[PDB]
Amino acid sequence: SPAAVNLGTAGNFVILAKSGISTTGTTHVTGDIGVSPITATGITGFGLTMDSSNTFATSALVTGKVYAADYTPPTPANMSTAVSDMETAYTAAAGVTAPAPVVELGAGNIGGMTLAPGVYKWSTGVTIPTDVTLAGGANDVWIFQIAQTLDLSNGIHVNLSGGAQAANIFWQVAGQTTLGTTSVFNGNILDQTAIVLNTGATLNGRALAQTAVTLDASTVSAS
Repeated sequence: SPAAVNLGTAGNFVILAKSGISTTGTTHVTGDIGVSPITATGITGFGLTMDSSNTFATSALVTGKVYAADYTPPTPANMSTAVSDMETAYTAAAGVTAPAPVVELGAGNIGGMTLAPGVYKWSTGVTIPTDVTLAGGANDVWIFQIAQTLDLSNGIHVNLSGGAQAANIFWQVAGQTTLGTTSVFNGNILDQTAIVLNTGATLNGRALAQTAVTLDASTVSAS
């Protein structure tokens, strides 16, 4: 098994973004969310209410807390550190060289495959047009290194089997990750750009984007 990627304090968020978090429709998030260095005007659709400390906000849509760069200390500093830790984790995940990888598997199409724990690397994008299964134990790790986009097709699932846990799966994606309508994704998405959830998509994991995260009637949870 690979060693788990260190998310640092970005591991305290189920959605972390640099340029925005937007929602429409019947969304349900469990966990904390935040943006930095942008202000909370970049968090749209959530009907935010500040705590009296102004260190966080709450939303009916979020079982947890909402943070932004323009909140009261120590939130700005904490958010800058979470974003730095995300950027550090992205670069580390992209840089893992042991165990030695499986490279260009399926020419990027992992549909129908069962993948053991390991490091998987592509020069292409990755597409999941039929279910993929990640099969392994409670503490087994997967690290996916994707030089282009990641796409989960409508209605498709990233299945976990054998004790595999979403928390121990890491998707490093240089292009956009797009989760199709009514899809179900497992793992942490370290995106250089955007993470997009189309209508009804479910993410079990974390959406850690260096641009934006968009939700459409989506469920996001790390628990």
